Amino acid sequence: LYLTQPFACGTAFAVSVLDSLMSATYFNDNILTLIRTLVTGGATPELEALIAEENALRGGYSTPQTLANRDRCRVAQLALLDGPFADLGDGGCYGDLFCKALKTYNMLCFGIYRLRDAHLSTPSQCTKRYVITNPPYEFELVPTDLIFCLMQFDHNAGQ
Amino acid sequence: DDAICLAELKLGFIAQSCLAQGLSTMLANLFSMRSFIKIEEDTWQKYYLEGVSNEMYTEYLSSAFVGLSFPTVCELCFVKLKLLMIAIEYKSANRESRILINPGNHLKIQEGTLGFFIASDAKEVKRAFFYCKACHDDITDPKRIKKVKKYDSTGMFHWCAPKEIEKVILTRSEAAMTVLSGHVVVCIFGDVSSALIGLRNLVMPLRASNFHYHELKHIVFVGSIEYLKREWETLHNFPKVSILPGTPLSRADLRAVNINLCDMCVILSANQNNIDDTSLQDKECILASLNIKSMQFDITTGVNIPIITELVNDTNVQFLDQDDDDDPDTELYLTQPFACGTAFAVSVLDSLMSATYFNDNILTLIRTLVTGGATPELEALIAEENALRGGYSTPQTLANRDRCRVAQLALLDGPFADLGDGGCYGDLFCKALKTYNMLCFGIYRLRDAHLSTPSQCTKRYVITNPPYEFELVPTDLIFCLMQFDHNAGQ
Amino acid sequence: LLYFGLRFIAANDKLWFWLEVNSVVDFFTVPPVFVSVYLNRSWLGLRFLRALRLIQFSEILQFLNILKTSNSIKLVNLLSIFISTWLTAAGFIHLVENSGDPWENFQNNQALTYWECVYLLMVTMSTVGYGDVYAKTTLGRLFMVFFILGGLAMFASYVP
Amino acid sequence: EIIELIGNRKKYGGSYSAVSGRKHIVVCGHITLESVSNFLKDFLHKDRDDVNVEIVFLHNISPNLELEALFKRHFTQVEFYQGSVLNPHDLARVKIESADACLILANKYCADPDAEDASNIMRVISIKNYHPKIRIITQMLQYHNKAHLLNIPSWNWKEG
Ligand SMILES: CC(C)CCC[C@@H](C)[C@H]1CC[C@H]2[C@@H]3CC=C4C[C@@H](OC(=O)CCC(=O)O)CC[C@]4(C)[C@H]3CC[C@]12C
Ligand SMILES: CC(C)CCC[C@@H](C)[C@H]1CC[C@H]2[C@@H]3CC=C4C[C@@H](OC(=O)CCC(=O)O)CC[C@]4(C)[C@H]3CC[C@]12C
Ligand SMILES: CC(C)CCC[C@@H](C)[C@H]1CC[C@H]2[C@@H]3CC=C4C[C@@H](OC(=O)CCC(=O)O)CC[C@]4(C)[C@H]3CC[C@]12C
Ligand SMILES: CC(C)CCC[C@@H](C)[C@H]1CC[C@H]2[C@@H]3CC=C4C[C@@H](OC(=O)CCC(=O)O)CC[C@]4(C)[C@H]3CC[C@]12C
Ligand SMILES: CC(C)CCC[C@@H](C)[C@H]1CC[C@H]2[C@@H]3CC=C4C[C@@H](OC(=O)CCC(=O)O)CC[C@]4(C)[C@H]3CC[C@]12C
Ligand SMILES: Nc1ccc(Oc2c(F)c(F)c(C(F)(F)F)c(F)c2F)c(O)c1
Ligand SMILES: [Ca+2]
Ligand SMILES: [Ca+2]
Ligand SMILES: [K+]
Ligand SMILES: [Mg+2]
Repeated sequence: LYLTQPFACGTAFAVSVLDSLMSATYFNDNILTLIRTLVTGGATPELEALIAEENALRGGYSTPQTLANRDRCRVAQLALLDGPFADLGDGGCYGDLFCKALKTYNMLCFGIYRLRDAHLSTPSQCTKRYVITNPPYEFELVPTDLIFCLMQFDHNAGQ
Repeated sequence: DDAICLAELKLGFIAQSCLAQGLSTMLANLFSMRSFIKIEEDTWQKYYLEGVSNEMYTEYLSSAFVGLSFPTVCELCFVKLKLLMIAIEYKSANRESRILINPGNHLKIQEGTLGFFIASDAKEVKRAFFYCKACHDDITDPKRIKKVKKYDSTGMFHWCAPKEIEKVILTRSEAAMTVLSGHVVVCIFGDVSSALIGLRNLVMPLRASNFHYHELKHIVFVGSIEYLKREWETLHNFPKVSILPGTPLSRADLRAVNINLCDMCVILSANQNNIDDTSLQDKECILASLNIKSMQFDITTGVNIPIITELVNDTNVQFLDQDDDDDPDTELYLTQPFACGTAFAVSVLDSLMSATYFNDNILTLIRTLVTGGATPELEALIAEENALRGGYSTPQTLANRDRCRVAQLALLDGPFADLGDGGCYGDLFCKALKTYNMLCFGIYRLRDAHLSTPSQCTKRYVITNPPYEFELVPTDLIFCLMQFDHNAGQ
Repeated sequence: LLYFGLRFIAANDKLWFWLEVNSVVDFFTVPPVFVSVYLNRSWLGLRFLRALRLIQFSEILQFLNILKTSNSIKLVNLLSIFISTWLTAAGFIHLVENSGDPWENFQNNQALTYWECVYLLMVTMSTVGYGDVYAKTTLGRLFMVFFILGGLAMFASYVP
Repeated sequence: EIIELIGNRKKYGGSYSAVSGRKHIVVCGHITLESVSNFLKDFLHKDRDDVNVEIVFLHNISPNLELEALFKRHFTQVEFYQGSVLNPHDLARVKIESADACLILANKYCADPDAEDASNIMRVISIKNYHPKIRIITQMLQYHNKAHLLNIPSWNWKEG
């Protein structure tokens, strides 16, 4: 299943690929909390204690110590077509992009979601893309690329 | 011609355990025929197995006890013959059994007064019939002795004007303001289209007339409201009854009612027979019981909360405790949760069939100690109306309140504090009769009292009818039968 | 002998490894060869037990990752067990009949060949039972009586 | 009938023997060919650092021929014992006192999700009742059933 095109493009999902988590959590102690924090949007001990009592959620009043829990990196995608990273779209050095983003915006790039037919000489109109996880330092980039990122919460906003 | 109702007796045993913990496991051990087992290593089994050796028999009294009062006869029997005489039946135009008798009120009518005894076997009981005063005075050893409407219509239960169900229903926020202490909380897992257990048999013993009004315990039900209204028709005449809709598995509900300030917390299930899987039976009861043990309070832990739970498959008794040494071969009567009085299965009442045949008066001695005192006249009224009709107060009705009740004593302070460390159970028993006319018939002793190493567990077990020279530690409780006091400060 | 040493080391409980069929056949097969070499003699003793080594084939084929499916595993098991026990019984009959009776001073010796003994065991297992060849010594008859109890049922069950 | 009555015996009865300086784990629950093959293929992969923990299965149904062949292929690092996890005798047989962890597999493709969760809850309760300090890793099918595990007296999520 892991080699099929629908799975390699992120348009399909089956629960049978989660069976490997049994052996993954045994060898490394804190993986299950890392996944749940990354995926369920918060798995802090405060929620764990509260969810045991009421098995629900209650509204509250905002306090300066409460509003300090709103600083968590979120998952987002970026495009090299336009912006500060447009210069590196044609350039093609993945390492340079990684360092520049982390130093400036404290943004962590850990993947490329590349167009399927970007490596073919003949032109095409297919818009399907697949995932490349943790490419090496010397990786060529193309302007039609999307990079996975983790972005810091910013208290101010245009709104 | 006896009919042994299992549900009535089971619920009566549980309700009696509500007043004094361990009473169900003490009473269920008086009807199983067992022999003395002696072990060498110093564990709690050593005393528990000595306790469980006793059974309850009955036999007539010799002519040496004709013109004597019941306390004097009981003290004489204990001290001399090493027998515990719990109750007698008073021969008359119609038979009637008295549980415990104050002096002067009842002298032995001599008309073949049948006494009830607790002893190892019938051979020892036979001494009471052959006792000759002149011949056997010198013989010290037990051996060598040879030839507004407030009460019920019958005036035996508390009563009140009928109340509709909506006037007693509470909510989680509402229950917080009410302050409940020393109450009884009942957890039921029933629902619509399920077998109907008779909840009248559980609260009726708790509403007996021999208790004063302020001594009554508040009762709170935690379960599906749909199931409760199916039998509220038989419950709306009792005072101080409340309902909290919800689920006993929810830790939030168990905090609304002060579950850490209770006397008991009964756990019952109604759809236990419907399940076909052997393992999945008792899933609710076992899981709910473990939930309370893990709760945290600012008594600081849920382990010390007193809980009793019934089981449909007694092999699941191993899951009720963590520090026990589980074994799938030991019988239910010997495992720790049963010995501590925190479990009860209906399979222990199978022994009541054979006990009834050999002496029919046993089934009527019990069922009045256990049930609040239901009489055949009252059962006729419930058959037709099924509403427990109340009535007015007359001197004949108010004279039925005077009957003994089951209570649990404490040696930490009071008149008996001195004997807490001396260690002569016989001295306490003799003093109790001649002073307050209460009958002591057991010890509820800490599980780790004999060990030298200090511990923190507060579990206790039952010792039934200890010998005369038994040693007493200050940290233990005494089972007693207390006389009703007509007047008492409020 | 060396292969027996390796199996002994890898065993968990030495007592229950010792009380095993392969260990027993090794015990009853290997030492007599050295004894014969030392004595410069020979004896056709319990050599027929060498046919009991055919049972290990179905397990060593699984070790070699050759057999993987249930039908093939069952077929190989049945074939190996049937052939091995048939040949072992034939060998025992051959030895007992050709040798004689020890308490008779070896005077009941009936001349038989291994092929004839195989034929006799096949006819006995099939429950056909001609009168052309049969056991005539006391030990042979006793073993035939005890083998009739089990071999007949085995033949009735395995072949279909 | 006699032949059938004799030989009715469990070939996988026995007790595990601990080895000094080597950990082991116990696997129970939904044991089948595909599940065991996937679990072993992921557990014994070469990308992991060198590991020497033994895997001890425990199921109450005797394995079939091809599952037995799989266990033969993983001969020196996998063991099987027949029993029930709701039995203290079996739990003591598999030497669960010194086991590093206990893994419980679930049946994802089950007809009724609730019964599987209830069975897993029973298994966890039994294991923690026998030994309240072992580490347990389990699979849950429904979220509202996972809250019940938070009420077991000895279930510590801060520990693993
Ligand atoms: C499966 C294992 C335990 C081997 C068992 C073999 C025994 C059943 C056999 C092997 C040697 C036999 C013995 C070999 C020779 C003799 C001498 C024989 O007496 C003779 O001198 C023979 C001629 C005569 O009877 O005068 C009596 C039987 C006896 C003891 C035999 C009895 C049966 C024995 C002990
Ligand atoms: C347990 C299994 C593996 C082997 C069983 C072998 C038995 C069937 C053998 C072993 C000892 C034998 C006995 C050994 C010696 C004798 C004495 C022998 O008689 C004589 O030696 C002289 C008198 C006569 O001629 O009968 C008659 C047979 C008999 C009883 C044998 C009968 C067959 C026996 C019981
Ligand atoms: C059950 C199926 C697989 C058939 C089994 C066939 C056996 C009964 C055959 C296969 C090999 C045969 C043997 C092959 C060679 C010889 C040697 C032969 O003798 C000689 O060659 C030397 C001279 C002599 O002594 O006659 C006598 C027959 C014999 C023992 C044969 C006897 C019958 C055997 C064991
Ligand atoms: C495919 C498998 C089953 C092997 C097939 C071949 C064997 C079954 C053959 C090969 C050599 C044959 C043997 C060759 C010679 C003899 C001697 C013969 O005895 C004689 O002296 C002749 C007796 C007669 O002709 O009646 C008995 C059969 C036998 C053992 C034969 C039996 C059958 C054998 C073992
Ligand atoms: C199942 C175990 C207990 C073995 C049962 C048999 C044995 C106890 C032995 C002991 C003495 C033997 C007997 C000793 C002598 C004879 C006479 C003998 O008469 C003959 O004509 C001899 C034939 C022959 O052996 O060649 C027949 C066998 C028989 C009854 C033997 C049969 C087998 C016997 C009973
Ligand atoms: N050439 C020869 C010499 C002695 C023999 O005596 C045995 C015997 F009497 C016996 F009972 C067995 C048994 F244990 F297997 F049964 C044997 F194996 C024997 F060897 C024999 O059979 C043949
Ligand atoms: Ca007795
Ligand atoms: Ca236990
Ligand atoms: K024939
Ligand atoms: Mg091994």
